[PDB]
Amino acid sequence: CSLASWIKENIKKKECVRETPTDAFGDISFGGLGQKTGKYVRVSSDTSCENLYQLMTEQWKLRSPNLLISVTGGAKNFYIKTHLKDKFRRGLIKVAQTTGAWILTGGTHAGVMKHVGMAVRDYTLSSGSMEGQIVVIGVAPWGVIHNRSTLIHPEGRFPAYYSLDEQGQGRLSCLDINHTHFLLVDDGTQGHYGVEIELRARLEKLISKLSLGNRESGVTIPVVCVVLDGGPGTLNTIYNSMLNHTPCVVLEGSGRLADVIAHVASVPVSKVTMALINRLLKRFFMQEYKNFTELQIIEWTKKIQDILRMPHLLTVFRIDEDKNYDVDVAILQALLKASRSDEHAGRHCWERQLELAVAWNRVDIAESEIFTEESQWTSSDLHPAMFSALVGDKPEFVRLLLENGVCVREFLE
Amino acid sequence: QALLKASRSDEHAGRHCWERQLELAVAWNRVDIAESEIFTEESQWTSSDLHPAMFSALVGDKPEFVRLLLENGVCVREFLE
Amino acid sequence: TFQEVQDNTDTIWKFQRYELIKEYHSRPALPPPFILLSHLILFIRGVFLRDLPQRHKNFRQELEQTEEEELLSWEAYMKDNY
Ligand SMILES: Nc1ncnc2c1ncn2[C@@H]1O[C@H](COP(=O)(O)OP(=O)(O)OC[C@H]2O[C@@H](O)[C@H](O)[C@@H]2O)[C@@H](O)[C@H]1O
Repeated sequence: CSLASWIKENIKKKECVRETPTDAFGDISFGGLGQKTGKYVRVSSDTSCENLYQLMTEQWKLRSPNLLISVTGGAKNFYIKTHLKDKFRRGLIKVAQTTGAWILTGGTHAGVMKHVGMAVRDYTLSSGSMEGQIVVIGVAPWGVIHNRSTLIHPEGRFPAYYSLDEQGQGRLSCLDINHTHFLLVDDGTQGHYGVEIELRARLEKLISKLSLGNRESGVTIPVVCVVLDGGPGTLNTIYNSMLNHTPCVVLEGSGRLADVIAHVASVPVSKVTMALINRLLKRFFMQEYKNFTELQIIEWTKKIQDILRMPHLLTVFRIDEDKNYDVDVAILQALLKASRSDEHAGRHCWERQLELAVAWNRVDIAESEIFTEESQWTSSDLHPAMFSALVGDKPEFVRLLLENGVCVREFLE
Repeated sequence: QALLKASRSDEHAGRHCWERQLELAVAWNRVDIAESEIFTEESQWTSSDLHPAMFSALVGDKPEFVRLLLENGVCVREFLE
Repeated sequence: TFQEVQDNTDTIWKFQRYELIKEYHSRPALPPPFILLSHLILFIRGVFLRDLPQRHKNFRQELEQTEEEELLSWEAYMKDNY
């Protein structure tokens, strides 16, 4: 109840449009009596970065991050075969556990958010939840989430109970189960979808610069958007993330909108026309193609060229265990392709990607992409990655760092 | 092959191209053709459709069709329900 | 046969231990001179109010239902990892 002094004195809400101080914040607990409660605060779509920053790291007692990953996908129209779904959750667990990551999504119990939360619950049972709780932060619209009657209160409700309905879901959506934090957003309307996008992108940029002034050098923590497949909203959040230079969108090679960009990303920018995208929309969205306006098609057919304009933020991957290719490979490649073409001359392209390539067992990519023959090295630079490779039993990185310029006489000096 | 090439270019939109060719591809042991030609990546499936071919592949000792139909969308919870 | 029996295994003694464990587990503490003293108490207890409600409590256990699911999920994860 010490946060309640700040949370009714800084953060406002929206009504009627005019703004007022907010309410209806606390800790929600789900159906299981002992399943660990979350923390919910409504913030109505327009707030200061400083107040949200103070909420983010001080009044929720939440430590600094190491790797932010964001998952966008279809809700209420999401279909994937069982084989690809199983390979994706098995890769996403290993991505989410080897690093002290944060994972972010639009948490509502519909589709890809369900497939993320079930992998997170499978791992937190598989881990036993000893220490270092995984943060799965969610951002959902306030208006379209339903049955908030037991949740709206002007004084706080700390053992707040909530039940999954899953029946009255026609124009409203049910809230998810396996998250831990919740930032609900409100535009003053009670029916419209898609409000969350702007604060989602601004929150990504806000999280990205948190690790500054903490250590010796000013290197920002990396962020990655992983898109699986989704309709009109997913293309919007991809474009709104790629407006910010730092996020890097990584696309699955199997889906419906992901197959659209996987087919557009071969031809040059001049080749694509409004007839080609209309042909591909008829081809990939077999059902519900009819419900589309021509003006809405004109909007997408500008969005898609603005996505194809910057080629060093767009990467298509394809999961196959035979060719030794997984999700970590795609994240590492799309993270290395961004930094090499940037305003900075050097000294930041490799520093935080080397430890992340050592934490995962991805030696093969590491050697060519970072240990280019036109580079020069010194052992005092490569000492911490040497320690991290030597403790965690990775002999191949020991073999490689040993001959790229780590001297044992300097290391154990 | 000559039976599958005919039906795909026809007056009907769908729902008859695969129904009688799947059981005939399961009765013979021809899995390799079956997967590409019928289990195209642009298709969508439901376990209640694939139940009889699952039974026919499971009785007559063809493990490869069991392996393939299992991961193309036959749920055991729905099959032995 | 003697050479096949003697050269069969080294795990015969380990298997025997388990044969000892059950009978010397269940039996009351006091030796067979005074075993009727234990029979008097255990016979009097048997017909009045039910005694030893868990007949075997270090071998066979009935897990709580909330624990069971979390237990099975862990070993399914370890099976796939194997
Ligand atoms: N955030 C949502 N939660 C639940 N259902 C939704 C959401 N957004 C849309 N829907 C419903 O799903 C239908 C459209 O589904 P898709 O087109 O497959 O999903 P899309 O509209 O692209 O939205 C993707 C969602 O994921 C997040 O990245 C983002 O916040 C976006 O809301 C619509 O009819 C709508 O009612």
